Amino acid sequence: IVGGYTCGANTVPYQVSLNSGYHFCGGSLINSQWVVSAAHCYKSGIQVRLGEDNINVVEGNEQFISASKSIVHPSYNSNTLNNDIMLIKLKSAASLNSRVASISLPTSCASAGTQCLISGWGNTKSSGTSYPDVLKCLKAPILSDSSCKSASSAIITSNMFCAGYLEGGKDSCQGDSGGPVVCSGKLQGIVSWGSGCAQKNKPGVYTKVCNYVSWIKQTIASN
Ligand SMILES: [Ca+2]
Repeated sequence: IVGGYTCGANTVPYQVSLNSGYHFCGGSLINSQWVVSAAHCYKSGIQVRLGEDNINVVEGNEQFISASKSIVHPSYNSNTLNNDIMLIKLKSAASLNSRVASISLPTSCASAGTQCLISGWGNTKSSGTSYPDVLKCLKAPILSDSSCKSASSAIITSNMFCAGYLEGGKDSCQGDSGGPVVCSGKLQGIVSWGSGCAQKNKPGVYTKVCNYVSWIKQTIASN
């Protein structure tokens, strides 16, 4: 997260860290046994880390659970990142408490102007590299599609939405991928991609979760 703030230990209880020997992506707990993340975050042998704040210090509220099954969206396109969403089932149910809670799926899509909360342990520099050990937060509004499309050299589909700032300085970044974008108490997006980080004329692009609720519910009910 670039231009954000320190969230506060466990203030984003649904936020998870995907670990394969180190943190590589974020995710969201949607129920005691399932996590939603980005398909481009797929990796073999994933361990999900819950109740985390500082990812390099055992603080006392963590739960480390290995994935039993990973399900990348059937139509994921690695060249355009269309349908960049993936489901991960945990080997055992997470223990839900005040520091580990699930986030609700949307009943309808959110509109431009709506403020959302984006979080992650990604790079905090638009230029250079600096990875935080504690969770960073950023409040950002959903923008009209044209806001991202105007200066984009890549395809932006109806399965993606634009969020962030046009004058740069604030944005999600590498390492934040797969993380949540929560608006009005609902998981509306997944950190997917962008052109650099916090660059002018180029806000972030996120997977539009509201388009995948049916697939998510059917898959969870059948696995
Ligand atoms: Ca920790």
